Amino acid sequence: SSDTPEGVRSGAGAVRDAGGAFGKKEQADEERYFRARAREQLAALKKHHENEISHHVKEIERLQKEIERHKQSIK
Amino acid sequence: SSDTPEGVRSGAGAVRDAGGAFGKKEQADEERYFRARAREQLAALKKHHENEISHHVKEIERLQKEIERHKQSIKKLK
Repeated sequence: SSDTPEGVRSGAGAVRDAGGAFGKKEQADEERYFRARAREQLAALKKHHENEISHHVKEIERLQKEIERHKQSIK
Repeated sequence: SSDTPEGVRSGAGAVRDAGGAFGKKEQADEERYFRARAREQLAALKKHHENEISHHVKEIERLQKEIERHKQSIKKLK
């Protein structure tokens, strides 16, 4: 009874709207993934938080070389 | 006419006071020539060495402030 506007139809994202045993098979499945990516990315925050100083560091060295050029021009 | 005191005689500076074709051809030739001499006398006026040192530093100061910014960024991140 779906090929008619009078016959009722369903929405998008209604499986988790019921609250059955597929809505809790999916609410828990998402926590068993996005809890273990939360410590792949909590461990690599030691490195890249030092790398953003290393990039800044890189820039600093570059700018000091330019200064050096100007200082030699003056000389 | 001119071979007597009575007749009309021409003085000095009579091509510009007429304001014709030769009077306009003379004003645009004194300007298009002394425009290039405001180029060569201004380009060689930038060759003062004391200005280049001063400019060796303004730049240096600017760069040192950038470095200061980065150093503060690091301090924070650490």
